[PDB]
Amino acid sequence: DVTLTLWSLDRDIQPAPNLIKEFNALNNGIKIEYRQLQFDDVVSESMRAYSTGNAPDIIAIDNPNHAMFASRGAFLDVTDMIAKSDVIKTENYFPGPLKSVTWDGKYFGVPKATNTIALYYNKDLFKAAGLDAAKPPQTWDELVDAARKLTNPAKNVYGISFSAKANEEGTFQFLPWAQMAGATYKNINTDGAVKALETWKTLLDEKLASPDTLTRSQWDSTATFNAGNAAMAISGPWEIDRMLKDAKFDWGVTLLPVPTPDAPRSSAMGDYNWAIFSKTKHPAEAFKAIEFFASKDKDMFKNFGQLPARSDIPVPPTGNALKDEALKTFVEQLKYAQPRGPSPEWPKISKAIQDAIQGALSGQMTPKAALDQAAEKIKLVD
Repeated sequence: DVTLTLWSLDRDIQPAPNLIKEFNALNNGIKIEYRQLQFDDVVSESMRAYSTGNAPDIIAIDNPNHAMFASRGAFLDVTDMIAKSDVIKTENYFPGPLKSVTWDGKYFGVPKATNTIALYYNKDLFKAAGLDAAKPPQTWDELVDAARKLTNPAKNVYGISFSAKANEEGTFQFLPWAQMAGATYKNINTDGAVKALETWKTLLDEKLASPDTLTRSQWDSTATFNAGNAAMAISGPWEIDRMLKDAKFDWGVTLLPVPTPDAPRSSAMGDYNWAIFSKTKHPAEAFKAIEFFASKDKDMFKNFGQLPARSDIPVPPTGNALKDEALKTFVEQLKYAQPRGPSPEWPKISKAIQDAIQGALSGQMTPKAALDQAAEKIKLVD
């Protein structure tokens, strides 16, 4: 057999290792060996590996990181293999995910999935507080007010859970708030972005969210929602299948609340892209594996609760009411998602934002000073 290696952060029950097992069972002359990475290590491990001459054949890379690798020659130009493919067609893909694999008018990968974040809420805790579980918060003021009402330390409940972690997750979580208030990563110190960061400060200062928000992943924050220890959660569709299994309460999911009544909805475009490293000894076999993965996209939501990056295969209902309501909401929020970059310098942009978030939330800098500093750094690097 030709043996390929594939690196991804996907957990044992998430798509990649399971797709690999299905592929390997074909006995088609190709086998794939999987290595699970941690979110925080995907970029560092894989660029080091490429630089030292032992990158894997295939990686699932976070979409904002794609341009760094593509621009540095780390990824194989798959333009001609895509053109020849019947399985993979560029017209199948949403424009944002497709653009994220492009560099210099060439394709350097194939989107794996797409996502964004939305607001989960525990309807039983809403009801118990005297709130209307059919009318979740629509505005930031409503969200914060609900979070206050739902914060009940005597019952071990925070009003809300989210992530402000000093990694790409914190940036991914903050950008929607800044963007809804009229900012972008290119202009992250507008008065609206300051208001967004002041609002985060309110959530932490008033103990509406755990202090661990500063250091905890989206996944680990949402585990507290699933356990009934946070009444609301801001997270992605990757939570759905686990939430269905673990959350022992009625819940819903709605669009991210907006800063003023009828202000624009906005969020960041999430999820990963398949890529082949440029010095693979097996470009055809690696591309065949990616074709196989793409061929299974139609079953991604029902099997894993993740969303394809594709307009050709609108996701059908599963038949589970909670899951299908989640689908409707994430499909709607996705319409407002904006790409991070493309930028080969995305990590430096993101680090600037992460540091602003931490500086403001710890009280070391005012939100204004924190974001002014970030904007100055970004102006240089971007």
